[PDB]
Amino acid sequence: KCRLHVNAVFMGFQRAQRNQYPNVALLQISGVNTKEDTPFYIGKRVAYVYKVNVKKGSNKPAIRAIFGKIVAPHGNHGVVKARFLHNLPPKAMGQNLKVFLYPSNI
Amino acid sequence: SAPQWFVPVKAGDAKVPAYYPTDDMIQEQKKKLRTRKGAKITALDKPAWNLEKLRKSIVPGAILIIVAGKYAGKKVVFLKQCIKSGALIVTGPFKINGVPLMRINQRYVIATSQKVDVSKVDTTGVDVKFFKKIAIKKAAFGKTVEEDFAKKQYEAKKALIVEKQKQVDESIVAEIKKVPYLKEYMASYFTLKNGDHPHLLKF
Amino acid sequence: IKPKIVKKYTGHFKRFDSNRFLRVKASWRVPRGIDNRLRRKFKGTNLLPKIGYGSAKATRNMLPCGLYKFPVRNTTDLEMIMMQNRKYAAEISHAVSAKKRQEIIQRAKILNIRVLNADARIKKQEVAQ
Amino acid sequence: VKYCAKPVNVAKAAQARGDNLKVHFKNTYETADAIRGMKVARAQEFLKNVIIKKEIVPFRKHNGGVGRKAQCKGLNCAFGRWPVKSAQFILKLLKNAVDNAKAKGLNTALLTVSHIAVQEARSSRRRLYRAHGSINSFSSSPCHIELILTEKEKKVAK
RNA sequence: GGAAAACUUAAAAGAACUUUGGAAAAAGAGUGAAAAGAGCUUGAAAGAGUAAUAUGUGAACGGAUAAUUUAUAAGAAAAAU
RNA sequence: AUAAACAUACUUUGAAUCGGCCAAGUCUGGUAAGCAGGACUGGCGAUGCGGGAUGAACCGAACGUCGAGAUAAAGUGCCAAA
RNA sequence: AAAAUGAAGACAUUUUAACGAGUAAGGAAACGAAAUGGCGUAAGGACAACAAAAGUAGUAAAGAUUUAAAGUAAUUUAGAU
Repeated sequence: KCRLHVNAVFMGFQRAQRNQYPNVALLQISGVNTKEDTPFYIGKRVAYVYKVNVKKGSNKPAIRAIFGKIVAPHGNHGVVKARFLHNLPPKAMGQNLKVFLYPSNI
Repeated sequence: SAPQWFVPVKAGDAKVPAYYPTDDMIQEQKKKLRTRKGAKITALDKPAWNLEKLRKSIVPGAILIIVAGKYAGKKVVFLKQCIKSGALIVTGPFKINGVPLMRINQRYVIATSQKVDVSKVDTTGVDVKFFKKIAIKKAAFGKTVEEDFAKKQYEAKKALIVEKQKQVDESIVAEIKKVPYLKEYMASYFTLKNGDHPHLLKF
Repeated sequence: IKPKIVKKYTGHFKRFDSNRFLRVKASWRVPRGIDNRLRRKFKGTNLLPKIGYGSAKATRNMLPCGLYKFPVRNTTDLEMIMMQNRKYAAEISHAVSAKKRQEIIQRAKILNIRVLNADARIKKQEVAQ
Repeated sequence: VKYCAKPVNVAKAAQARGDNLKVHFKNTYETADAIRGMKVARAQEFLKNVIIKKEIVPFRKHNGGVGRKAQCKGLNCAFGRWPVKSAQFILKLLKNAVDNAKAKGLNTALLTVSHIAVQEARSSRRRLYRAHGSINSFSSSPCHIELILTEKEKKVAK
């Protein structure tokens, strides 16, 4: 119908050389090449929507989502920190995450 | 009298102690769970204490883009804000967009630079009563079963009032057709094309 | 009214090397070895019980239902928590017969006291009934 | 000794068993593994071919030093043998169980080997005289064999 | 010099007749409150067998975090005037 | 001048211990040694954590269970956060 | 540690502040504001339905196998077989 989101790549969690903090996930929004273009996205919704091959004998949804918020910039290359309701699965590394346009501030 | 903790209950002729009151002097009580009182109902003109502060770009007659919800990507015209709920009362004129007279919170919309103005829209009704009258409610809990068919008959019985309050849309539709390419723009969907970076887009 | 019961660690503190050896049970024992990996708090294996893991004093020893536990062996035992039916809950002992369990259950309903073994040692009313 | 499993329908099944059978458990564990699920009208034919060395019994689990054979192609097992003593003992339990189905009134042509299990029995020790005045153990490996044949029919689940 | 080894049931009522088998035994049948069936009160761990389910490129196992599957598991009251 | 009241002064009873090792804007014997022995201090022993790829001693800093934030040594082509 | 209250509540009271690494080693019991706090095995003396039939038990004890709950832990508790 229409595209109302910008794809972001789940690069990985906030980490160090030999540590990992899955509370915060790092995202690379498409088209953001510097930390000065991040102020717009600080606070926008982010959704990790995935597909699960459920059986017809069940009632669980076949398309489930985990939502979260962009909270702060991370580095000088337009990388952001996102905190979700549940920590992202490491199986979803490098997949696409929808960066919505709400909560709007215009 | 009985202690504050003592709530006597009936015994089905089971063994009871000598100190427990018998059934002939015990009257049962209904379990009470509702303590907090509901919201007060006031006049139809005074603004609610819990009223938002709309953005300065959101003014009556402007065109908004709905970027979330069922009508995501559609366009609407902001008439006025519901003083009893704080949510905008918009109409994406049904003859063009198909968006009915509905209520949306201001956080899910983008205020464009397009301005249709349109005064004398005759919004005398279309208040919190109207939105509470055309809302579809569930089947409660004690109303037997009444499955499926309860909701279907609701739409038919509330359809006529929905059309009746569409006297608001008659003025805007004529004004919308005045601006060239505006009727096509309003009737279409808002989409993010290639090179459309949201931090670069301006409305 | 019921507060949020918060536990700082929901897992189990298993004895070191219990997974590898079956003679070593899973009940926790502090390692006293002079070269033990766990007792020196190596990265990866530094999980030992501490007083800091203790739960909040307000919500300690509290069942998920929101009440504490009070074992009962007869009907007269229930009379010690009739004033505190909103704070305690009856828990019939594991040796109480089925005949005595009904008398405790019937009286508990009369005294408005919850019972955590309300469906315990019941008769065969699951099949052919 | 009791049976590991009971039949779904007793009237559609027949049983036979043997206790403290003087046959190697490791060899019989593979013969009973090969004939599991095949019809009794076919197992009696497979067992005879093992006796005359025309069909292999793959040694899937106890394959230490067992030699490769030409009949072990397609079974995902490169090793096999022809245990004769183990096959004959099963051939006598199959005859006993089948003759019980006739007594019940069951139809032989529909019977399959639904359940067959081998368990470790109690060993009997002997003396093996070694060098430097040592004596070791010379112990048998008996086993219990249980068998349950059921009438195979198609099931339905609406 | 110098051991090991206790226990069926209340009562042997210690299966007893048929079919298969050379026989031992097996399947029925019966006794008993219950096979507790004599290698007999209960029957743990080590080791196996069967069934169900799941996983896989030079070890295996454990911990933190999520996803999937399964299981557990929170309710019958009810607004303004 | 500064600091010090859970300060200060202790009394009694007693455990373990006296195989040590390392660094150095230090020294003596030795050609020299990851050799042998000393003065002052700080460490390992008794000690995990972040960094130096890996390391008992080096650098930062010493640890009740966590949430969020600025930081330390040191890093910002990929493994690897920048 | 200091203030407040104190015959019995209860969670070993209320408030404030600082503190919490560790081998050998020490901190026996009791001590109301308690001079560390506790879990477990067996045996002995008492207590255990307060109206004269007073802990549980053939309407199923102890033991065993598991499923869940409480405790930082030692462990305890309950369901099913």
